[PDB]
Amino acid sequence: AVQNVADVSVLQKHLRKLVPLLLEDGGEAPAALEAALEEKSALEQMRKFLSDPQVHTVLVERSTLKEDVGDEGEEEKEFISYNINIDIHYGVKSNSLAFIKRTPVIDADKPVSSQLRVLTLSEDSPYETLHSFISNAVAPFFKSYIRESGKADRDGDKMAPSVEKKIAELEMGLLHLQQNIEIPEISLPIHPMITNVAKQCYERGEKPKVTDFGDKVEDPTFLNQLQSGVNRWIREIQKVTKLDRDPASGTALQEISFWLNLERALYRIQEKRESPEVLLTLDILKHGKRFHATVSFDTDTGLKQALETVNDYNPLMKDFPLNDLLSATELDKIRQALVAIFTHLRKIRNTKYPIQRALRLVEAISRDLSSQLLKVLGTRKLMHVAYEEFEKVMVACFEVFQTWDDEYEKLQVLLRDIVKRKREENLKMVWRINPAHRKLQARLDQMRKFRRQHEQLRAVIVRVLRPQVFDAADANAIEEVNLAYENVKEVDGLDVSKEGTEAWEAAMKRYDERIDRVETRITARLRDQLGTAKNANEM
Amino acid sequence: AVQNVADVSVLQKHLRKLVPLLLEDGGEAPAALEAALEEKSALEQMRKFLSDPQVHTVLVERSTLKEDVGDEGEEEKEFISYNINIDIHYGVKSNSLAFIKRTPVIDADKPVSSQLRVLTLSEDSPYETLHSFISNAVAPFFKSYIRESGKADRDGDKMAPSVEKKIAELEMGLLHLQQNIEIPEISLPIHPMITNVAKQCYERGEKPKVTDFGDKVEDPTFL
Repeated sequence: AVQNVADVSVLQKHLRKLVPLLLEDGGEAPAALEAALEEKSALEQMRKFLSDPQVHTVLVERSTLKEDVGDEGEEEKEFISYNINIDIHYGVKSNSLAFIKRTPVIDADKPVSSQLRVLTLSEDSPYETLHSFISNAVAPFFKSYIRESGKADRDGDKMAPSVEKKIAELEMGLLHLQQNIEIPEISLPIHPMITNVAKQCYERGEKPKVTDFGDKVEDPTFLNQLQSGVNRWIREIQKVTKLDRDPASGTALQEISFWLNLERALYRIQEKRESPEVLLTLDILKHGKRFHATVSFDTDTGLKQALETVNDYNPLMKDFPLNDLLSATELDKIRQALVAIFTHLRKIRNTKYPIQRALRLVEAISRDLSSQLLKVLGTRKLMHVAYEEFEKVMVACFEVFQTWDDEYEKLQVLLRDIVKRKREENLKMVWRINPAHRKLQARLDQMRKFRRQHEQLRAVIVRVLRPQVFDAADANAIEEVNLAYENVKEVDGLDVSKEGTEAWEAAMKRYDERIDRVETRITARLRDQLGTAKNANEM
Repeated sequence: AVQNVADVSVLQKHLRKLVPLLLEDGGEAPAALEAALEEKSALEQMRKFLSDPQVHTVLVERSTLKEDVGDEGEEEKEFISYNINIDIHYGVKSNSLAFIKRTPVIDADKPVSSQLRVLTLSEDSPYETLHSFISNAVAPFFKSYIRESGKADRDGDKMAPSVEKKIAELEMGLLHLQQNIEIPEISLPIHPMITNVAKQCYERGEKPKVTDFGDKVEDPTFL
């Protein structure tokens, strides 16, 4: 509610105590924060924040500014800059503190932090952070709240279980959170003056020596700064190398993009650390016996095992048929690409790859098929497709699907072969694969039945419905069956929704209502004409 | 990862100097925080949390206990206590602080506070709590980042508008969570002494009366 408006001093001191540890493990309220924190621009801003019972967001940030300096001697100088914002946004190269007012107006007599929550911004990967931390902060908490409050006991409000289901849907739906950000390389996050000195000593083309650095080559502080920069670079490259997109919550296109991205990233970083600056830095830090930095650079590469994992280029041998399928618009070309990609999948046999990941790629290919063939059939215009051409394209797509099912069976055989390989380590043996295209194929093959029955009905209309070939019943029946055919022809088409299939089923049962009316008519005309004898027109 | 592990003392003292600034709005560490320091189970749990990278979540719950009273007409007092939670639970009348490692790897040289994400919660109503916090935490921030980072111009992931709609329906369903106060029936407190006397005099098979309490019926303090 609306209460007394809190003062600047109490919350200012609270946040001043909160920032330094949470920002750089100390600092004790740095004066740079208080410079623009006490500024009238921030002062009236936070006054409006407290007083107005409508705003509940604010963003205080302290940016470690990468101040580019043009003076000869170094490249960049570390800087401190406090930022004040009322809207939350991703601060670049900084972590912010977001505050939400639990009460629309906050006061000092009641605990401010009781009526206001603290949120701290992530800069490394804000989306991954927010998603995973929200999951781990509300997903068990909300379940515990439901269990203790007995929401399952009171069935009058069955909507909290629905929001539990939807938050679960969120947490299992977006896992990538926009992975594959395509960060191939970064700059050199090491000591700047050594780099500039080496640049000046190499632009002359005279092989920058040990002595040209002066006393810095053996200065303990200089070597410590070199070690800190090397550690920062090794940590950044470790972070980018350990990036491995989760199989699920993506697509085969995402997989191939991630594969190419990691390949080019490792190619470029296996040629970047060999630059003369890095070599001379390592040589001159080791000159003062900085063995820890050397062993850190030797052991924390973290890419040699990734390079061995990526030695297999059969992934590309499957990616090429994947691009072929992406460009494929005809069924024959589609299952030609399927045969090719299965043949290449039999060639990943000799190489090494995570088996669960490869299986997930198999389902990814399966429902990517589902999608592209859905697009193809939408192109084919099954909305009002003629009967005979519908059957022809149906036979084509169904033999293509039978080829895909044979590929499915041969992939199961390859899975048995993998199990024969998996005897060497004997890990988990759980398997569950089912593409969603089967339901679409079910809808097609149930269109097949009414198409066949319609074709059977067309000739027999003229045959039996004609009187000995009554006329009024004949005319009524032909009108009804023709209009019913038109209605069931235009009611559903290339539509994929299974609820559309149920509507088609309703149309079919109405169609069969007319069909059974015709049956009653023709059977009545039958029996009244019977009883004569067995021969020919009689029976 | 486990290469360098922050010591128990440093992180424990950081929490000791951090908790009162939030759960008391700039106060000093109470006896509950002293018990938290001396709680061996809490010590082992925080050590496991800092060491094991399998779970990056830890929850400290400053519990409030229904302390028994013997005052002259004043109801039961509230006693501040502490609870340690490796996972997170639905706290009741018990303020909690959630600390989850923003940096999955653990390093003593790396700032532990800057290696951790700080969350907290107060016990008034979980519905509006979650709804308002998720709204004013993700919607402006996520919208600003997707608009300003060029992701809206990037066709690599149509995932973003879909999860925007998912967030919108999240907020809708969570704001709709305002139906029930959820207070059908609560236990009836009078006094432990009378209740246990009645139970012990009834389990033998006799009807409790005024005589069983004896002197307790005319004691002003007990009354």
